[PDB]
Amino acid sequence: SVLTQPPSASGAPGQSVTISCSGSSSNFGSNHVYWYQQLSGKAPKLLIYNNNRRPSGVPDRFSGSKSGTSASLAISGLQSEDEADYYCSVWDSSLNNVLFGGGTRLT
Amino acid sequence: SVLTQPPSASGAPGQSVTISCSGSSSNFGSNHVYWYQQLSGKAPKLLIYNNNRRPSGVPDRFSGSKSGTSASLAISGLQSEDEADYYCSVWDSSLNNVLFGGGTRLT
Amino acid sequence: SVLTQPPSASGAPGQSVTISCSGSSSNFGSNHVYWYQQLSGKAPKLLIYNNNRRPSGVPDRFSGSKSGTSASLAISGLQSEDEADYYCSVWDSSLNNVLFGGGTRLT
Amino acid sequence: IEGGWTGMVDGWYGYHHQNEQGSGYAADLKSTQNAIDKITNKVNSVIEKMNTQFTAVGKEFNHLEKRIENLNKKVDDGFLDIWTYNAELLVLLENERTLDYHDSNVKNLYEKVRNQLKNNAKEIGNGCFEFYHKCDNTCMESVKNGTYDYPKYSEEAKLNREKI
Amino acid sequence: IEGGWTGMVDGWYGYHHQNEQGSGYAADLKSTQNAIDKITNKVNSVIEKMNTQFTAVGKEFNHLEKRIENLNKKVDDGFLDIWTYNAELLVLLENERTLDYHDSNVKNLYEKVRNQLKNNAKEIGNGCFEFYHKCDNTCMESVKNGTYDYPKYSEEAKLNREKI
Amino acid sequence: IEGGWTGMVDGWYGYHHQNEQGSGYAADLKSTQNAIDKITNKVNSVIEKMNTQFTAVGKEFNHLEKRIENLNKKVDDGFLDIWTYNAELLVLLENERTLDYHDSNVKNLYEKVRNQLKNNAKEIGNGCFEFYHKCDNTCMESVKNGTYDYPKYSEEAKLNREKI
Amino acid sequence: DCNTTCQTPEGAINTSLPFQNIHPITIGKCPKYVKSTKLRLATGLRNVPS
Amino acid sequence: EVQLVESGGGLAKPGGSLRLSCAASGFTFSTYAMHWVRQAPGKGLEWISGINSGGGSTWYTASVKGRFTISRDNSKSTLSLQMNSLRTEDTAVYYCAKDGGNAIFGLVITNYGLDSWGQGAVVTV
Amino acid sequence: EVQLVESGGGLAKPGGSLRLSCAASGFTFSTYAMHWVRQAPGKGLEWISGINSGGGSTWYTASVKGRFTISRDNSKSTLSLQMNSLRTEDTAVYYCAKDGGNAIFGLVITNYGLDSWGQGAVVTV
Amino acid sequence: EVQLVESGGGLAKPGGSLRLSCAASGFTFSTYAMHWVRQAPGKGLEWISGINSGGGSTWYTASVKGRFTISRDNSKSTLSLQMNSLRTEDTAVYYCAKDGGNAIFGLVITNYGLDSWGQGAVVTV
Amino acid sequence: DTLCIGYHANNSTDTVDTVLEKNVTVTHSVNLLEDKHNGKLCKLRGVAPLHLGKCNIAGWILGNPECESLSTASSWSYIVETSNSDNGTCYPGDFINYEELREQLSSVS
Ligand SMILES: *[C@@H]1O[C@H](CO)[C@@H](O[C@@H]2O[C@H](CO)[C@@H](O)[C@H](O)[C@H]2NC(C)=O)[C@H](O)[C@H]1NC(C)=O
Ligand SMILES: *[C@@H]1O[C@H](CO)[C@@H](O)[C@H](O)[C@H]1NC(C)=O
Ligand SMILES: *[C@@H]1O[C@H](CO)[C@@H](O)[C@H](O)[C@H]1NC(C)=O
Ligand SMILES: *[C@@H]1O[C@H](CO)[C@@H](O)[C@H](O)[C@H]1NC(C)=O
Ligand SMILES: *[C@@H]1O[C@H](CO)[C@@H](O)[C@H](O)[C@H]1NC(C)=O
Ligand SMILES: *[C@@H]1O[C@H](CO)[C@@H](O)[C@H](O)[C@H]1NC(C)=O
Ligand SMILES: *[C@@H]1O[C@H](CO)[C@@H](O)[C@H](O)[C@H]1NC(C)=O
Ligand SMILES: *[C@@H]1O[C@H](CO)[C@@H](O)[C@H](O)[C@H]1NC(C)=O
Repeated sequence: SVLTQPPSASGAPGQSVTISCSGSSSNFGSNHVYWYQQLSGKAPKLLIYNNNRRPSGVPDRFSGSKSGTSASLAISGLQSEDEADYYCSVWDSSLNNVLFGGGTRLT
Repeated sequence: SVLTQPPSASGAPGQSVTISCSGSSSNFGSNHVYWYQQLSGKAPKLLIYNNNRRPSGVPDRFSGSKSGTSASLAISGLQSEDEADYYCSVWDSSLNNVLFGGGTRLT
Repeated sequence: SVLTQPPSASGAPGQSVTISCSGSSSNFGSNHVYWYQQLSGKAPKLLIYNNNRRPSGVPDRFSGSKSGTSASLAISGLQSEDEADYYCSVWDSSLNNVLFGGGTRLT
Repeated sequence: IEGGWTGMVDGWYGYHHQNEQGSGYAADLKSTQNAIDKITNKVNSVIEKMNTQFTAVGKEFNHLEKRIENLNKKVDDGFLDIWTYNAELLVLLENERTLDYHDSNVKNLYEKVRNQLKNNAKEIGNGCFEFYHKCDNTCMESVKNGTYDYPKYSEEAKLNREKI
Repeated sequence: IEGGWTGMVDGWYGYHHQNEQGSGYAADLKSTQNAIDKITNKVNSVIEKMNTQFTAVGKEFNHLEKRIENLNKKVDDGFLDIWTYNAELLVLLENERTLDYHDSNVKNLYEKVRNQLKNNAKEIGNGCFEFYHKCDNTCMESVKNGTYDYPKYSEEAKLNREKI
Repeated sequence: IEGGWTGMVDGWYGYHHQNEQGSGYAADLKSTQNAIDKITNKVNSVIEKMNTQFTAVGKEFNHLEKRIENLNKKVDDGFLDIWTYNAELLVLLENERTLDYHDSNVKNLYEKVRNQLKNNAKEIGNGCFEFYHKCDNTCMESVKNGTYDYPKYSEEAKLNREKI
Repeated sequence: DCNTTCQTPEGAINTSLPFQNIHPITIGKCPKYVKSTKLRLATGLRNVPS
Repeated sequence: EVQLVESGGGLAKPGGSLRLSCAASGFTFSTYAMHWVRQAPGKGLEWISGINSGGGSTWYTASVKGRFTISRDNSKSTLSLQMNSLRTEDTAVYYCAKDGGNAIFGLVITNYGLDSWGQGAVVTV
Repeated sequence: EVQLVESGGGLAKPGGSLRLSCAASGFTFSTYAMHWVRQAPGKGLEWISGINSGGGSTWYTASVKGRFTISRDNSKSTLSLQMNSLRTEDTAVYYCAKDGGNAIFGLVITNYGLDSWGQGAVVTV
Repeated sequence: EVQLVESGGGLAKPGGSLRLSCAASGFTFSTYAMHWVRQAPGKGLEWISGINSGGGSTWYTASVKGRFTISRDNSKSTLSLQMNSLRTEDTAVYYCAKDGGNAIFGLVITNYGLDSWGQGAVVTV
Repeated sequence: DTLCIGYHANNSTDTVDTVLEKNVTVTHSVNLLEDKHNGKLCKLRGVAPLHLGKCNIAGWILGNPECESLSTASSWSYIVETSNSDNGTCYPGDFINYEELREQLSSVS
């Protein structure tokens, strides 16, 4: 299985942006998904946990959902500091591996 | 085991007649008994089911009972059409066979 | 394991006397104890049963108790007939044997 | 004993035989009869033990006597809650016990067969048995009935097993 | 383990030994003691959990107050039905569980013996064991206590078994 | 399976492996997940089935109406006794069944492993297995997953076993 | 014109089952009222496809 | 109303072989056991043989063991009775009948007996 | 009141053999265990040996193992104690006694102890 | 706040061997699984390998099987990743991270994912 | 010569609930809950119940003129009224101990 993401995303400040994650139906539906945020030259930090929750220190403006085989990450109140890379992570039991996407650039 | 029946039975029209069936105590008591009626040159039809009941289409005048090792079939409202042969059927597990009587003639 | 008892006991008539029985902590605590009375040249008779009770025919003046690893037998209303030998009996599972004491003389 | 059988409609538990004389399914009379009797007795005990009396649930009251009406409502609600909780727990426990009993019956039949043979049938692991010695309809009937004779076919089974 | 034993009156579970030094029955101390303790605890738990309070069941009422009398009768009938149903179900379940527990204890003792020997005793199928090697009173006591040593008599058992 | 394991904190049931490539503990995913789901469903069923309604327990009465107060006290005491007895019995039965279910799961896992190998591992009697043939990490993973191939290592196991 | 043992206001109930969820108000030797909507005892085997 | 069709009668020399065919309609043939019962001309009935609803259980009497064979096909809902080593005593009228089924929790328990009979096929030797 | 009869005493030379017999009446001999306890002349008691109610369990002390044998017959309600390789230390008074039984759900659990004693048989070497 | 220290980076010639060390503090190292994840310079993330909380379960991808070895010590709360047969593709930044634990009746169920990351060690070939 | 041990199965889709799992398919199930009613008021104890849809117990026993057409029964098991029981006491007033009289008249031998 492979994970596909849009090459980049754009959005004016103060608006909302959406990032889509897709994968094989066999493993994506059964398992869960995670959305990670990585800054420029900084250690990535987890954003989306258990497809519905977020870790401590994550602002409530971020939201996540999973419908069918497609996961959606919504960002509201876009700021200058919010400009960072975003990654989608799933688990596959057929290959028993953690699969990460190619990354998305927000601007 | 063997089954014994009276060679024949007699009765005036409109009266009631009784037919007796006997067998070995080992198998007759544990299992059930059946009374069948066969016409002259016709296919036999079941009359007594589960020692207490009768199939559909059997008039309520017929009755059956089983006391000890002896089964009794009672016929009331005797008619001309009721003149037919009657057979007693049991099951034996020691020989694993269905045992039928010699037949009774009603007149 | 071994059982130790005082060599003899003394007491004025009408008073109360105490007899002590001791043994190994491993077996004495888990199992029960028995106190027996034997006359001069007579068959011994059981006095203390289940550490709290007494058989029929034993006067209520006798009492028994078991604290820690020490058993105590108390005799009240001492009489001339009460002058007899007393024995302590325990059971050991490590050696699987019934252990008796050296006997106590009351006077 | 992984998948079920749709070819057996004369008994909850039974065997499937196949030899040069044919093939088919045959329910075990004794075990099925005992299971049916026990299940019927369980159902009859559950239904019958509900003792019923000629009662009149529901009492009308005046507006002034609202306290008695509230007491009656509380009693009715308590009875309803007790009955619902007890019935739900009883149903769950009975279903679990019945499923466990059926599994135990299947395991007991398998163990009985294996104890009866103990060398004569190679085990495949799916509950089936492969007879080393030649078995006819009489042999299958003897095995199912429980009167199988070990030394009668032990020599043949050993001879067939030592071939490989 | 088909028929019961009338010669053992010192324990629910036990063994029967017979060798050149005599014969008899001997109850297993540990298993019987554990079973007795568990059954006693079950009985004490069943009896003790019935919390009782100083109450006065039965209230007299006037002819005019027939509604309150009917309410009291309904409450009493509901309590009686609930108690009867619960007690019957509890008794049936406890009896079934106790019988299953006794059967499980017997099976566990048999499995423990077989696991302890595993080659030394030929199995007859009725729960009995036939020792290939010569066994004395000490061997029987060691087997019953659970401290049987496999390699001490394994060679003798193998030598006796290979004779046939 | 005598003493517990403190080195496994990722599953109620699991295995311990040790070979030339290392050592450690690994919980079985399928069995642990099924047990967790069943226990969670049991807890949810026990908690949820308690149907609750908006009620007001406790009614005040005048001094003259002492009969109604006594009736209310009797009803409350009966409800309290029924609830206490039922809750105690339910808790005891559920705890016993859960312990028996855990023991059955452990026994089933052991039986599954033994059925999968049946010749390849010498049994020590404490629940451990000693592989006659050389086993690597892949072999351990195959055994734990349940996809172990008998004929692949049967020859090696037989050769190693016949050495002694 | 009929004869029955239990008479619920919605309609007559002629049965022998111990539980009913039609209406709490009942007259006669009626089954106990239960708030649940599904009470089934599993008597057969666990049905699985094959 | 169930329907039973019987065929295969005729004249066969002693020591030969014969085949009887029974077809059923109006009911599920795979959920009810079957029986073949003979009747001598001018004499009483005589149960001969039977087969279970799911097959796998063939019941024969002492006088027919090793001589008669029963084979049923549920897909075609057909029953075949093969007779070998025929004798003069075999001359009789044979009937193919279904068995009684007790409905116990959706299960059909076979009860030894005959509910509906066929028509009758005459076999003469 | 239970009754116990003891017999078999006398004088035996060192290195010989002796037999003691105990008979019981007034109670079921097959439901209560038995004990033989010796007492030295002028000294204290000393438990010697015992046998279970249902037999099959003989308990001996370290000083009597391989020397004393116990055999009970429930049909005759008799107990036999056989002593071999007698020594001068064996001179004592022996007592045959019954054990205590705890009634637990109709079961008689043996409790290590003596309820009723016998009479005493003197053995001198 | 958990603390992770990563060490062992540097320059290694192709075909050589390398060792990476990860130390954890602020949490029980024996109750949480660990993962090593690499990131190419200027590219996306790439999960490499992982080990269970109690050890005994090492997970590797198809590109690292037979090449990387994981060894954890709970007493020292240390993790060692040994790389053999290095290639030019191995040049990347590696991160040592802990896993997520679901609390189910006091049991920590491992969930595939990373909660807190380390710092990053650069390996160049 | 192959022998296998199995268990009965069919096309039944009945669902039962267990304490360990839910919606498990079984071959057969027995219903203990009655959700079907005849929808008609039958007779209890073989005695015809009294129908007073157009009147009321107060209007019946007091002989209300609108209840003259109602027939008098020798015995009944229970009393049935309806929502449109507007014909009770035509003359306004208070019926003291009305509830007790209503209760006592439910069943008369
Ligand atoms: C019996 O009940 C009926 C219906 O309730 C009463 O009918 C009244 O009819 C008049 C005109 O026909 C309406 O204005 C009233 O509104 C009706 N009553 C009601 C309650 O709606 C009838 O009067 C009643 N008879 C007696 C004697 O009480
Ligand atoms: C079949 O079993 C029954 C009892 O289970 C027995 O009476 C009968 O003799 C057996 N039949 C044969 C042929 O062994
Ligand atoms: C009998 O078993 C107990 C514990 O079960 C043990 O302490 C004792 O040593 C054993 N006796 C012998 C002779 O092995
Ligand atoms: C592990 O088991 C699963 C199902 O239990 C199976 O799909 C998978 O192929 C197995 N893996 C291996 C390597 O056999
Ligand atoms: C009422 O139910 C009983 C069984 O409880 C049944 O025998 C009877 O026929 C039923 N009556 C009607 C009218 O359905
Ligand atoms: C199973 O098939 C039979 C065939 O007639 C049908 O009557 C029955 O309704 C089916 N079962 C279910 C649960 O639909
Ligand atoms: C079981 O089926 C019912 C039917 O609607 C459904 O509401 C319920 O969620 C199901 N439960 C599970 C655990 O699937
Ligand atoms: C009630 O009706 C049923 C069926 O019509 C009848 O069997 C019964 O005898 C009747 N009861 C009385 C008391 O007439």
